[PDB]
Amino acid sequence: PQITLWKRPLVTIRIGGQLKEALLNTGADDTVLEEMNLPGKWKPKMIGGIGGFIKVRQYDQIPVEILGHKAIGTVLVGPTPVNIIGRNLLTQIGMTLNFPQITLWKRPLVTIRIGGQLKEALLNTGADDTVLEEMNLPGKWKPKMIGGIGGFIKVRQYDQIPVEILGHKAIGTVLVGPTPVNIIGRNLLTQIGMTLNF
Amino acid sequence: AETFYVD
Repeated sequence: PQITLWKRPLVTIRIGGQLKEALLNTGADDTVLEEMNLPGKWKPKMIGGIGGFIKVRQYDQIPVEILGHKAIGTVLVGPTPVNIIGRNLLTQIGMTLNFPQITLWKRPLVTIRIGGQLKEALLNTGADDTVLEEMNLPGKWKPKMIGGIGGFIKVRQYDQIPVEILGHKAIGTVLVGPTPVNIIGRNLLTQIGMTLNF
Repeated sequence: AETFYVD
């Protein structure tokens, strides 16, 4: 099947007798769930994103069911604002990004062109918006706040900015601020005709 | 307005 990116790519996942809505997240290395008391050994781990780090528990070898597919791997548990299916499990169920085909064993980093500049950015189905590391862009910007795994940040919102992504042209909203990596979000992914497929 | 991505 093919999942478009017009809205958040949410799917039901099953873990034991517990069913959860979770975000299919190409911008996450790891799979991170809210509230649950899985059996067995775990270790503490710190995971980071847009507004800092959170502490989680790492459970290994946990079988999940995603979209009728059987997966088994590491599941992190902690105070994530949304449940997140990461690349560790996305690869096992055969999920790719497609327009050419990008598999998810590595971070889906591509080269983008913005204002004559070449930068590396992450194709992120788990991002509503496109957020770039601090840079100068032209035009009147609007102050804005956004959130991620570790909380909220101030960003600057530029509208109708041209961005060439893997040679595909988009023109849309680009937020600039203290993101850990450049992030191409769904607003631009839809513009270049990207989908999740499995 | 939410941007997950976990390191």
